[PDB]
Amino acid sequence: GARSLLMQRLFGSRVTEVLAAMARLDLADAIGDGIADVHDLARSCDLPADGLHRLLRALAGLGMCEESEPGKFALTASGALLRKDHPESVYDFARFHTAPETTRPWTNLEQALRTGRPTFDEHFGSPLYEYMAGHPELSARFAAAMRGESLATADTIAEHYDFSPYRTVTDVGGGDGTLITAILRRHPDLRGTIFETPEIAERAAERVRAAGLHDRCAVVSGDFFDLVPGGADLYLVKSTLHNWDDEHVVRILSSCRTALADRGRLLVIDVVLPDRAEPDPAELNPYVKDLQMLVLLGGRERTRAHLDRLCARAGLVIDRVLPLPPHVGLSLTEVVPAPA
Amino acid sequence: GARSLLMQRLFGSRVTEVLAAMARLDLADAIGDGIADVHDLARSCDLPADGLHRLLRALAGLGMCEESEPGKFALTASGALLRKDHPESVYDFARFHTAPETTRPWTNLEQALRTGRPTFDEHFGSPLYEYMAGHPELSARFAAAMRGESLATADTIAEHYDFSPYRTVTDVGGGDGTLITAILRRHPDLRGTIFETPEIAERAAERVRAAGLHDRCAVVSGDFFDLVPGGADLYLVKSTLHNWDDEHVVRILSSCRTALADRGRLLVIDVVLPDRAEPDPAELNPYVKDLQMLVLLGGRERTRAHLDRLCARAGLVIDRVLPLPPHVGLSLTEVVPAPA
Ligand SMILES: Nc1ncnc2c1ncn2[C@@H]1O[C@H](CSCC[C@H](N)C(=O)O)[C@@H](O)[C@H]1O
Ligand SMILES: Nc1ncnc2c1ncn2[C@@H]1O[C@H](CSCC[C@H](N)C(=O)O)[C@@H](O)[C@H]1O
Repeated sequence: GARSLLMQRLFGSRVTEVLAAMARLDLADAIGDGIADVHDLARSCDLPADGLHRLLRALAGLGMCEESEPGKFALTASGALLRKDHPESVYDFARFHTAPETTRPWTNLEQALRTGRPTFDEHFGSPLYEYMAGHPELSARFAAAMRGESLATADTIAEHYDFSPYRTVTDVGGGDGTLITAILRRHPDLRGTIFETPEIAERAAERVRAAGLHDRCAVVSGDFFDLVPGGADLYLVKSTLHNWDDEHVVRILSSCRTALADRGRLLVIDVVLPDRAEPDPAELNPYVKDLQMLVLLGGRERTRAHLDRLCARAGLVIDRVLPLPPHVGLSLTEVVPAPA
Repeated sequence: GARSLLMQRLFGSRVTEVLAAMARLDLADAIGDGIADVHDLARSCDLPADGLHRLLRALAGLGMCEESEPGKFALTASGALLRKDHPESVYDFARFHTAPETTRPWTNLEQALRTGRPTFDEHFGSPLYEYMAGHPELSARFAAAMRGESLATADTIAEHYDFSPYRTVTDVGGGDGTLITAILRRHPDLRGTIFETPEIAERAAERVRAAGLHDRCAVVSGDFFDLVPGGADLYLVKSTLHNWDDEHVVRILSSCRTALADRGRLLVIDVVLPDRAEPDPAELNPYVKDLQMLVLLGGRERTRAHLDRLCARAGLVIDRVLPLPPHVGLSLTEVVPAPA
């Protein structure tokens, strides 16, 4: 009901703290595939039996564990995803989004709404990507966090978009190559390029080699404000434009239009907000993502009209917006050069 | 699904921050019964139009508002409950549970689980009730917060428990008298007493007079560690025992047994945890309540077996546990003196 929903929302931060503790204490990996005794687990994470038992009971109450017998715990499917070693692990995603770096800025949300610029810079002393360039461990966590988030998109995009017409695809800000890898796996003849910062490009190059795609997927580093590597039939930009304000987005789309030339297409893979806000079944709430982009980066999520206008300016026109399965929350916006 | 549920939980703290902003900026009261333009609302709370629009869109995405047309907002039933002036308002509940006093202790959850004692004392310099005795404004907020929480119980208890056999009912730690008022309203011949701290007793006395129950509801102040006023047929103790550790609970139940004498009954109105933890449909998660009691007070929620043992010790026996409608989350534990 109306009261239950409100009460749920209000206790959200306490629920997050319970999940944060599970992740920080690596309890998912400690439990693993079996039934674990709380007394055995207590001598793994430096908590006493009583304290750990109360935390595990909360995690069972939140659908992350099962208490088969008093003091005996197994993971649910949800709990399994917080294992470091799970094939679709969101452990790094969980650690990143519960780290002081991503949560402290939210304590100052009203200031971000008042100033219209991020509170991250005030707390940590530089813009997020400048900061991560100086903190390799956070940069590594971020790369693995974005891999975890992008799995839902990577596992669905090729069944919702026809990649067969293209010889070459370049992923602009393509992270560790999670998205392009998934596309290349389904198209053996297709050639890929990941365009990233020098720091993340190191991660992508290792991922491409480890995945055995080095023969037909290359990695190139630079600044998408400077240029996007030319020559490709298709360009992807996923979860990238929402990191930047309108003028910075135009500059990225400007670099993209130069690379598109005559027979180049751009696929913007991002939240497409409705003109009228309403509840959304996406695994991550798109309006919470919007405010995340504000406090961390001074970015935002955008409507089709808002993006259509930013395209228009870049000498680009939104051709067509294609949906993904509703749990994903992202859409595929096809962008081509404007008649002019 | 399993991934969607986990993603939901992880973004809980950001959802809480969105609701906290709505409450702090009094946006619910600003919107009220009508459709409000974001530009008009912007000149009420010292946020610019763009910033406020993004917050309201998030609140619409979380089911608190409706965006009927771009920039035009009305409350949902859920949003209406954050109005100060709503007859079943949880505004004070929302402000209390998003205040630094109740949230900062959660940043140190692991320490509370390790030490087994509250982190509130470390942050704010004294036990919670000692602190609130020195902070009248927080004490007032707390009284109104507990009223908001107790509405679900107050509105159902008399239809799930027969109060007709009793001439007199005493509410031990009865807050502002929300629970006893609801019971007395349905039993015109019934006489009530609220037993509270001197500070909260002032609130209860005013509430009883305002409600026109002064003729058959009295307020008496003291310390339930010292005694509980005698002479009553029935004693209630709601959301009180969970505030205290096992030995402090025994001392409260000891005071209760003295007051019960020969023909006295005790009704413990509290979460009754299952032996095996599992998901719960209650408006407030009982395991999150358990950890709230730890970090704030060094208290806990308890199973029937755990309470049965604390009763046994107090010279009391749990007679019978009666359920409330599932959204409430509390049960009615009938406690009588032990044969001995
Ligand atoms: N100036 C710049 N030039 C190129 N890449 C940049 C950049 N500033 C940020 N980036 C990259 O932009 C990415 C945005 S995060 C999205 C990563 C990936 N597309 C995914 O969806 O999982 C980061 O990996 C970051 O390294
Ligand atoms: N030593 C003490 N003696 C009496 N009351 C006390 C006390 N310590 C705390 N309390 C009271 O115990 C109450 C617990 S909160 C629960 C209030 C009410 N029964 C409800 O459910 O809404 C507070 O109102 C607080 O003032």
